[PDB]
Amino acid sequence: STIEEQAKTFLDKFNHEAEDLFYQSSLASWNYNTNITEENVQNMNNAGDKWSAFLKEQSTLAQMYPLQEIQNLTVKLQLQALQQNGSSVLSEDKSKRLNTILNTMSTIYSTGKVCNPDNPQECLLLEPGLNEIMANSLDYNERLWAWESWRSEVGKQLRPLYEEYVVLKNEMARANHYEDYGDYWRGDYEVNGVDGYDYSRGQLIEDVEHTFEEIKPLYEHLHAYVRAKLMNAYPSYISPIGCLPAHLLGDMWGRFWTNLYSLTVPFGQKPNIDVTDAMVDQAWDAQRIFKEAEKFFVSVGLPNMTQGFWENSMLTDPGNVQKAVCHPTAWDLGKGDFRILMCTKVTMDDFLTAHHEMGHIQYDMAYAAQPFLLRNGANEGFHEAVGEIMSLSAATPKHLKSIGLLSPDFQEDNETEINFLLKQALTIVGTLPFTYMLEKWRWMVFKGEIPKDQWMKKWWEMKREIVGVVEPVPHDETYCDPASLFHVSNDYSFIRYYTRTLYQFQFQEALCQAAKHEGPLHKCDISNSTEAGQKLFNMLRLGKSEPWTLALENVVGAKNMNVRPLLNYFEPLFTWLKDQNKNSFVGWSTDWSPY
Amino acid sequence: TNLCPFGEVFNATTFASVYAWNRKRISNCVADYSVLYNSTSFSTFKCYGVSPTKLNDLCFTNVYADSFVVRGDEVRQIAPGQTGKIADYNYKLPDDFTGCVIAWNSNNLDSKVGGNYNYLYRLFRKSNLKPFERDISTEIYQAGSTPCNGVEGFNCYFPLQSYGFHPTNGVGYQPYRVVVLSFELLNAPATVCG
Repeated sequence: STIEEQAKTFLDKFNHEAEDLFYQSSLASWNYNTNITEENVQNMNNAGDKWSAFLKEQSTLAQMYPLQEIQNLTVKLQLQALQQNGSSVLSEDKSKRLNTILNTMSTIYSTGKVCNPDNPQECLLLEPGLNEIMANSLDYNERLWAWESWRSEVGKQLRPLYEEYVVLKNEMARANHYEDYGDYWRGDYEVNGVDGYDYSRGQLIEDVEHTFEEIKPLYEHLHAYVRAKLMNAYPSYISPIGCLPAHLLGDMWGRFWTNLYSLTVPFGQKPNIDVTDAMVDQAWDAQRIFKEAEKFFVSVGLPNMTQGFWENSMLTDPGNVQKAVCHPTAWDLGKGDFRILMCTKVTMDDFLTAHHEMGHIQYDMAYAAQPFLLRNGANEGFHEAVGEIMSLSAATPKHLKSIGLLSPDFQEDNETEINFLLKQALTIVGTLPFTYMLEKWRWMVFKGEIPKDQWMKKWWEMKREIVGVVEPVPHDETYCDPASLFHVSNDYSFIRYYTRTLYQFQFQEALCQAAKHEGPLHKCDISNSTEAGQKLFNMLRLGKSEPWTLALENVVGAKNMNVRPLLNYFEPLFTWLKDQNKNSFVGWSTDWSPY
Repeated sequence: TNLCPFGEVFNATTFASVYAWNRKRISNCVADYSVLYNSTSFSTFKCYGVSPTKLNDLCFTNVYADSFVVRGDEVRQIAPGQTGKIADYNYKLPDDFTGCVIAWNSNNLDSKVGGNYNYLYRLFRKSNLKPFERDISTEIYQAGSTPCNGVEGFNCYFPLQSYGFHPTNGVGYQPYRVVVLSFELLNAPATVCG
């Protein structure tokens, strides 16, 4: 018998045997999350290491069948997925020390203690205060103190490890037949063997840069506006032509610009839309929020929620006798078990977080008819894209008037429209240059075009040409600020956010074009349009079955990520920014310094 | 003459798996199919070859009742002219089957905390069964061409694999009890006339 059928038999047995161990490990970790106790941690890590040992033996058995004889592509996808060796490649001591490095870097970042010089008997962490100080302060020197102290301390404490962490991960990459660790990260977008849809691992770069140019004309002008208003708050440090400093932008790193809605509002004497009071007036609760959530999806032509969803999930914090961790999560436990974990409050933000999570759950329901190994999104951006385009539709004034939260005499005008577009812009367009620059620098450190002695230099020598943020304290090579961020310190990929933004606005444009909507695009809502629902489902049910290029061409009519939907969504803001900056200096020069 | 025991087949205390399915003969009795028809306790009640309403006014030579436990998704494979693991290697209904298939949910009875692994099914074989055959063999199935001599290893697997029934699984992965009533009518004396 050809190795064709032998491999398929192996895969069939593997699926039927792996579903069960997945389910038990899953229910164990769930019960740990919804009730914290050392016994539950015991159960959780036991079931987990059982599942890991299972997958290791299955891979070491699967390596045998060579995939130069298989022509069916689903079989090839599954065998390639299962064949990946993982950290079991390298020697015993290398794996030992590398895992130790990862765990100790995560632990030391999570246990940062910084102490102020005026109160040496009180020292504070990062996540409660430090974040609160830098988010909700209006003082310059104190913010610079917090920022410099945190970055200097944890960067000097972390860098010696990350330094050779680099080369260990690089050799772990190289052994598996790759050029650099960056190639291993980029491989998530690779597609070959289907004519007309191949996508090299390098092509991504040549795409992500070719898009960024088109995104700068809108960005540059925003960076003028955010700067100009900021000149009124700190009128003793900022330049009319220079860049923004680091400690004036909100979060500790500047990953978003959402904390600046106070000092950068277009028309301040106009309030935004907030229906918290309208909810507590009508005495809503968790059940009502989640019922409206499922109603929105039933309207579009998608399934209802499982009965086990209502029975077993936890939609309220359970009191003080039972503890939990209530980061909002959407759980797929296997065997048709779908749940949600959320400590909900009666607010406006949770109204949209519920839609985000139920979109995750809907994706998981759609691809549950595929083999076990092919149960994921097309790539690492699709889950978040499908989750976000739902909040984007449920957050319009039209849907909120339909639900009966806002009285139908709420009239909106160009000031509230510009308000919404600016609040969206700060958090969507302001995260893209930072993301692109960060992962470009990681790629260049991994590929080796940034020698060690220059590393930090080009970091800032990138921030001034892409993002336009200059450093308040001069740093030499003994500092390491990029290692401070949680994502970089704990080995996660980061381009998923860029591709997520682009796919998100492409999906929105395509859907609410087919959904019979004319006008400005940020008003489009897909409630009550089954036509768009089926067009979305014909992309959701595929999973990792076929290349993401076709999974995207099905719904948008295109084979690559494009920015025209995003620039179209922000054109009502572009028109206003051009006139507001008709007199001010647009752009920035690297010739300025804050010190 | 005698009302015959549908109660020993439907409300039994124990059921058997689908590789070793229980077959019991119904003879010389008067049956009451109206009890079964509108009991509204059965998830699916589908009859091929006979209309469900005219069943009582008909006389049969030999009636058989087969019972087993399957998964929720697999009940559609119990029908004439379908494919799948259960229809190939477990239970084959002919392309001319005259009789009824009943299946109802048993999560209250057949599931437990921690799971219930006592219902088994065969996954591999060397051929497809022809109608109404049973295979109870527990020999090791080689997938390729190299011998393994009665001991598992590479390309040799055990044919039987066990269900896992938890109380929390979805509808599709939940236990269903299935009873298949097979009728045969020919020129002999009668046995079951309702």
